[PDB]
Amino acid sequence: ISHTYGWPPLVCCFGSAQHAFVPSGRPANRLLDYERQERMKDAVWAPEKYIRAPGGCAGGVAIALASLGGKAAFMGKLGDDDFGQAMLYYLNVCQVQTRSVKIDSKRVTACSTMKISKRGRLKSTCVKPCAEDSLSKSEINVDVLKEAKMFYFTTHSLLDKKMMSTTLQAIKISKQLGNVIFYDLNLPLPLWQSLEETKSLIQEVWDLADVIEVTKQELEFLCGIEPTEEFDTKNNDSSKFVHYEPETVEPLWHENLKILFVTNGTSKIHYYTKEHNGAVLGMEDVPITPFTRDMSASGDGIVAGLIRMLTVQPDLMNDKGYLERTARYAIECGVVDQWLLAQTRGYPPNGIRSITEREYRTSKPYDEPDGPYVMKPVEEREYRKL
Amino acid sequence: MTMDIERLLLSEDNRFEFVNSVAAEATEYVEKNRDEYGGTKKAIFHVLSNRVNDLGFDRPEAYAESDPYKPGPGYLKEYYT
Amino acid sequence: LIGLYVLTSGTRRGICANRYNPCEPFFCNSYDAIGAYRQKRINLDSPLWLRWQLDQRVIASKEVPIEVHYESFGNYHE
Amino acid sequence: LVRKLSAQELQDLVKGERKVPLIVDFYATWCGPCILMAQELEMLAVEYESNAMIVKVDTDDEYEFARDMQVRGLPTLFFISPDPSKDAIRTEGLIPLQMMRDIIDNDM
Amino acid sequence: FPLFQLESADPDFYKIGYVRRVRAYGVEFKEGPDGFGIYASKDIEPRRRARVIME
Amino acid sequence: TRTLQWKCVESRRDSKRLYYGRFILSPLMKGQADTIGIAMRRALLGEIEGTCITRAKFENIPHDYSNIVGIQESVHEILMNLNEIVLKSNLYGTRNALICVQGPGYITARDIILPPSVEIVDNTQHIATLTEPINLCIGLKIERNRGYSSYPIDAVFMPVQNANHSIHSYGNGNEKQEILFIEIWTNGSLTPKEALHEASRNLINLFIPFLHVEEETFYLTLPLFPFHNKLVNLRQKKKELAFQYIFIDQLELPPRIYNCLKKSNIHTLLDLLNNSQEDLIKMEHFHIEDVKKLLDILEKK
Amino acid sequence: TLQWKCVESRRDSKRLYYGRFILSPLMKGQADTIGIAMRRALLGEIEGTCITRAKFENIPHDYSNIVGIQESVHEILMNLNEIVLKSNLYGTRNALICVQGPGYITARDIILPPSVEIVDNTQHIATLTEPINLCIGLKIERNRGYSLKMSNNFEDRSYPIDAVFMPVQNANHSIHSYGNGNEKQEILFIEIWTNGSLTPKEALHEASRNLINLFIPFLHVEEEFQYIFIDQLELPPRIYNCLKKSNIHTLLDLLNNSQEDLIKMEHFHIEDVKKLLDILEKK
Ligand SMILES: Nc1ncnc2c1ncn2[C@@H]1O[C@H](CSCC[C@H](N)C(=O)O)[C@@H](O)[C@H]1O
Repeated sequence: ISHTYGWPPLVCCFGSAQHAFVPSGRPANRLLDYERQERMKDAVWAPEKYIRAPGGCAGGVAIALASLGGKAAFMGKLGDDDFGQAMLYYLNVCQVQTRSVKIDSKRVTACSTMKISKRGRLKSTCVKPCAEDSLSKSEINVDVLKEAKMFYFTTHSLLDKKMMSTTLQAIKISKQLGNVIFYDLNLPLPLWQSLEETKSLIQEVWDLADVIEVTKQELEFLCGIEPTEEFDTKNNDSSKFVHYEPETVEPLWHENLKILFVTNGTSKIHYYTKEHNGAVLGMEDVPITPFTRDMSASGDGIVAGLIRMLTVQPDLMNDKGYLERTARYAIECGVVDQWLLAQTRGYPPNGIRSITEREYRTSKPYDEPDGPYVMKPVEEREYRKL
Repeated sequence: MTMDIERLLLSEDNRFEFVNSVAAEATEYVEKNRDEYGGTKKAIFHVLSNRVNDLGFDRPEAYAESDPYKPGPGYLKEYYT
Repeated sequence: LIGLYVLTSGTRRGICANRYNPCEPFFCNSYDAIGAYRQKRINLDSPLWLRWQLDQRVIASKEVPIEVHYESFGNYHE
Repeated sequence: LVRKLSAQELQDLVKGERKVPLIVDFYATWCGPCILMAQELEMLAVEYESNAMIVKVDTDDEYEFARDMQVRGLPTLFFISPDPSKDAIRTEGLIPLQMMRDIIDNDM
Repeated sequence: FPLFQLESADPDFYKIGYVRRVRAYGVEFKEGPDGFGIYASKDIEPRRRARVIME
Repeated sequence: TRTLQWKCVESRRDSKRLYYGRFILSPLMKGQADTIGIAMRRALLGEIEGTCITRAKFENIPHDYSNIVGIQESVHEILMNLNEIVLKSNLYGTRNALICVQGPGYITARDIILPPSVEIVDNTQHIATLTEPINLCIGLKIERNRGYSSYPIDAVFMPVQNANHSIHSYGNGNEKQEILFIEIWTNGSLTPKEALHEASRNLINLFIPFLHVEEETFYLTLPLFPFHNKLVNLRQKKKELAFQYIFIDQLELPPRIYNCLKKSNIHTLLDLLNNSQEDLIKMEHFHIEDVKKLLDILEKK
Repeated sequence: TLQWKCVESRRDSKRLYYGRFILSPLMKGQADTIGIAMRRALLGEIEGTCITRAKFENIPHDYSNIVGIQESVHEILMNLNEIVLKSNLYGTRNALICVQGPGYITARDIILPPSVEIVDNTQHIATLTEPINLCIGLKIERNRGYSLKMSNNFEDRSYPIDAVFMPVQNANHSIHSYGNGNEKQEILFIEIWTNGSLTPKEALHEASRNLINLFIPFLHVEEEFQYIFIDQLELPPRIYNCLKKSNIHTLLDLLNNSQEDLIKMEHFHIEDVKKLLDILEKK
């Protein structure tokens, strides 16, 4: 039924439909104007340490891609309980194709049973995984894999043995059907120790990916580079935003890799091919809130923009100008997503109370009678001589 | 309603007789059901709509319309002259 | 009245249009012409050719064609 | 009231004995969903005045302990039953309060 | 739910009239073996006064 | 580095309460400069907020058209001088300040006791002159607002005095690029660069709402939770979920029929039930066999 | 809270879509600015796809008509200009028309580049009566409304098509104001008419995104003597007269000119430049 496949091409986002789940967060540097930050420090909230999350789940990327006018399908498993049905409904109202979502009545959404060993030190040793970790090879929807022209997945699917096998099967099936494989690293929290075990885990899927997106911190971690720059210093020196030469990324390259995207948030995006390499500057002075400080929406928007631009013109993956345009578009998408999330969540003052930016930037009247800004009774005046 | 008024007069030999008949019908409407008129429903507009509807042409009753976009009670539209 | 007079005052013609003796866009429909005017592609009084798909209803001087271009294949332009 | 307890304090509490369900909050100061979960757990602790115990462990200060607990991200809650026979529940993401109430009232 | 659940005259016949200010309300022209006829295309509800059918 | 750059090509401080700045922005594609210029001009002239004194309270005055013995200016002149004080603040609310001095001498803008969130732009601005040692206590009211408005003070909150822009052809018509210049005049409460940045941010905040979700899209911070509460409520007093909240994704359908329905803007079960067989027949790749199998599938539900 | 909603939508045909949108509550003066910016964006900042050039193969002899084709070449170009397309293409692609013979040639008979679609396949192009193969080579571009004409291909006798990139046929905005005393509120209405290559909701979102992208770059950061006259000065007559010939009368103007321009004026030498500095140093 190839004549029913419309435009834009369908994108399959394989993984988990988590709700506000952050894999990890690393210290980061962003382009910023510090005269403004000094002047606006009483009205604009900033983190004491700038730490940026690489992104979120595959469901978040599917939702973000749909918001850009692209066609996105989410392939995963959800439980039939209230939380799983709520997540499925939320994915449905975001124009994400959920026909590839498997509903399991024997599983609990976002809950796993852990057998804690109480003899030595504390280990958890997961026994029964959650609903979005039990997608079997037989539950993979192959119709959506035939229709889709790009396959998206993250490293969170490689943490469980059975889910890793399912991910490998889905990647191989998609490659057989002539799809472009997009690997979004988004390195999980436990994988930031023992680089060698991370390489052992991700080496098989790394060689099956046509496009790979990693952060600057992830690229440094995988290349064995120690962070030489300074963090949380009020300047924008070029050493914080360095475009590594292709020889630095040479060890990570393989035969079927087309593009490698190295993102530093929405401040800067670096692209690498066999013939071309370059970077595009962006903007990261977006409204930030204690509820939105991890900057995961920016990463989701960047990845969604990259996927959109690569899918709409798949024959220009080696064109340098189109790669520059794609990087700029991804920067813009991340900026817009971060702005929207900041507006939606609001500032801290289901028990969840939030105040708007207008209320956050509202000060006290300073009408305390003891205060020096009120007409006290004439008994106590304290005039100052001219 | 201006188009309807012109249409109703295409079948009237004398317009003064038309006005008198409309006024008499409106007076009957008000006498029979006093409380239904004077606010959002006007008797003369009701007579005109009924006379248009009697020809088989559908019209809202008494040409009574409101603004769906009023931002709650108490807010009055400020006309832009 | 002044607005209508300026609106319906047509092209500059003759010596007021060209400096020298001469020895314009074609629009499928009026909406295309108005859209081109909105995008500053043409002026309010710049001449243009509009395809007409109704009967001849343009007020003009009752005059024979200036020039008839008759082709040997049968088509002629008046 | 949620109290910040180190890894060794949590070891002492687990290896000890308690008559009330224990909820351990794995969080970091750089995560907004962690603050939203903190508000949710504050309301929950208001709901359960003394019949439950809610504690918070900072992941950045206890990264090795968090890795030993198979904490794959944030926010993460651990529901420890007072009975040693039953197993602990690990919840990933910003789950609603009703899920916590159901867990405590059904499998705790 | 919606998913679970004499010939018409030549359209040009009324169209040539319609373009010349002929209006037929609530009726349609139908042609049969006997000849042309005018039939109510819907339910002509009774009003207080006479209803306009054709002009 | 950037292909499109902006820079301040001139900055000038004519006085303490008149700043000037000219900015450039090139290269722009044809037509972009006009849009940027008009939107930026309207934002600078209408959307930038300022902080002003709005209410001053006296104690021994019959009416604002009277004099004070020993003060050279009448109450009206004092109020007019107070209306000309330029303040700066990033916060909202009705802050209050104090003027409490003893003469003789000059009462300048540096004699105002401001709350920590409000600052004086020009210390030398004149309020009144005391000729003899009299008492003078004035209570002020200060707030940040847009546009313009105990004696009330007619406060004009607009801090941008004037704006201008110009558009110039970049050069050869490769893409008929353009050069944009922007001139800004402020009263010193914020620099022209700050005005430019604030105008850009205000315009973005004005255009960003259209990129949210349309009104009445999610069931009513975290849109997921109210629907979860609805599901919890439905779990008691079992009545199942409405067809409007059930989508055709969870109905087992052949992929061709799913795509045909999706391209016809059919998303939920209520839309599928309210559809007619004839309309679905009017869609291609949807034969009578498809109609009967879809009816059978729906009957199975 | 500030929210938006679509209050009306229609599809009269496949190349005529209508939509009406709302935005409220707004403060005084905001609705007009938003409407003006949105109308400009809708009318000229949205990208459209059109046939911009046509090449006629099969040796048409470069005449006004082709044997066997009912429509003339100019008529064919006019028909081609009316075809509504949508795409995401970057750069310029090529499309081809190659119909065997007699019948009607419509938009459906166009072989398209990968990203290009056709809004209406029933749009007429040409009518063929005799069994003659017609081959037309179409050039397809994607540009903004406020854009212009690119580099012209003067070669190979290809007839241009004066395409107007206006996917949004028309746009309007209106303001409704309400208030009860000191507090006021206004509502923005936006009407969008599109040619079917885009929905009015898509046009609204694209216009908003284009405006935001136009105002992002302003937030970018980067990586790190009038009354002392010449006559009162004791100057040599040669230097004094040269200054007047170059219209210099006051010491302020003398200091306004660099030493480069002083030598340029006629009858001025290096010795005079040194002499000027010494006298100024002595006063
Ligand atoms: N009630 C009736 N029964 C049978 N024929 C009728 C009739 N009323 C009218 N007619 C016929 O219709 C003609 C009037 S013109 C009416 C329309 C005509 N039947 C046609 O098709 O053109 C008369 O010649 C008469 O013969």
